[PDB]
Formats: sequence, C-alpha cells, structure tokens
Amino acid sequence: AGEPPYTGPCKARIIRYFYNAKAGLCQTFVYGGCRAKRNNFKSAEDCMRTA
Amino acid sequence: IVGGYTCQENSVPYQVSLNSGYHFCGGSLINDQWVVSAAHCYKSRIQVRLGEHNINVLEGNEQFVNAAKIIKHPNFDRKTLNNDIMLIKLSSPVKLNARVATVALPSSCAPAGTQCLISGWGNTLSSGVNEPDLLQCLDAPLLPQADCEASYPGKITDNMVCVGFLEGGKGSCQGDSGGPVVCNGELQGIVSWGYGCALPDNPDVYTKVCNYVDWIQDTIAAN
Repeated sequence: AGEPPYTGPCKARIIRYFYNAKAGLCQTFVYGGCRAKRNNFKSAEDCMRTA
Repeated sequence: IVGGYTCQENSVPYQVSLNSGYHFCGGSLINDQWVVSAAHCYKSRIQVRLGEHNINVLEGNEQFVNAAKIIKHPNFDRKTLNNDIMLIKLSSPVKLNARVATVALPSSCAPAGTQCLISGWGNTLSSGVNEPDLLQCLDAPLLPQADCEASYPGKITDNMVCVGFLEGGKGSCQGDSGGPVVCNGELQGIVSWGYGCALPDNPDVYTKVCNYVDWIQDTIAAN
C-alpha cells in the first residue's frame, strides 16, 4: 500500500482506488484492466480499511 | 490514442463506446445485433453507445443499447492476454444508417506492412492524462512477427499482432481497449495491451481477429 499505483499493460480506462502513502488517503487512478497489483481497490472504504 | 488526429465526424461508423457510468472501453459493430471487443473489458452490466462523435455531449445521433449477453472467448487467459476477445449481443438490433454501420470480418490475415486505421476515446498523452471528448484516429502499420517478438520476448502468442512504430510517438492508450484496428476495410485487430503508451520499442499488440472468424460466426449462430 506504499507502492505506487500500477495502471498495468491493458488499455481499458477503469477508475480504481490506491492508498496514497504520502497524503494519508485513498485516491482514484486509472487502471488498465489486467494484471492488478495489491494497492488497487474497488471502493474508498475497502482501501481505507486495508491500509 | 497518442499522436493521432480527430476523426472526421462519423468517418468511423462501426466504432462504439462501452459504458457502465463512464466510457471504459471501445468495440466494433459487426452486425446489427452484435459487438466484438476485448475480454479484459468484461463487466456484468454494459451499455453500448453507437453513433458517438463527442462522448460528453448529447448530439442527437446516438443509439444507446444495453448488452443482453456478453460471451468471452472460452480460452481467455487473464495473465497472458491470450485470446482476448469478447462478443456482446445487444438487447435489440440497432437502426443501421449514416452514422451507425457494420465493419466486415477479415477474409484472411493481413500481412506485415499493411496500413491500418485505429480509433478510440482513450488517453492522448504518453505521460500525463488528457482524455479527449472527440474520437481520435491513427494510421499505423502491422509490424512483422519477429519485431513484435523482439519487443516483448516470450509474451507474444500466435493470436497477437503488433502495430505501431518502434521509435514511439504514436499508439493507443488507456480508454482505447476493445477498439477496432481496420486494415483495408476489414477488422484485423482488437486493441489489447502494450507497455506504456507510445514508448520506443514497445509497440501496441492487438488480438489477431483473423484467427477467430469461425468462433465468431459459430457463436452468433448458436446464440
């Protein structure tokens, strides 16, 4: 959850959440649609809890 | 599409947007009731928007139809992206006309060196984000299989084809998946994956539609 958001190699535009370490919250980023890493959540609440 | 040009209003009548609240992937109309796209664009609820030029303004030319059946290729692999193709059956047939038309499925596989037209509403920048309102187009060549393999050692299967320019500067990007790569009037590719957008020696790789014509036709018939 300290790792940077990973868009991945696929080219879809899927809005996902990642925990922005140096900010203290969950923010949206564009996920490409495949090969998700763990700092990638479908909701803000999912994101906040897991961090 | 990074480094492309605005497509002339409805010069690409087979292009569709896949929408679940916002645009997330493109696709192609292959007959009045079916759309082909990429299997990684799967969502359980999809609305297909046809006749779009400006995705953020109601222009009055669009038809919005919900997807009744979504069928991924049975051998789609989520990690290698092998067989990344998906068929969508529309709830009702669309009204074909000026702005909404079908694209033909391929006669044979197009050879390396064929020029192709790629289109989509994906990100326009290789670094940074700038999503266009208007459909973008790009003209780029199918590359030889060997160059495709040398750019991505070990990740290219026989169901994939590379298109682009190995010196970078132009290519599809997030928001373009599922979209058409039309070469000489036939749908030869489906936008799938690549590392980065428009980076030197990382060309775009597409699902090779010519390997799936019989799966497509046989699925539309059984359904």
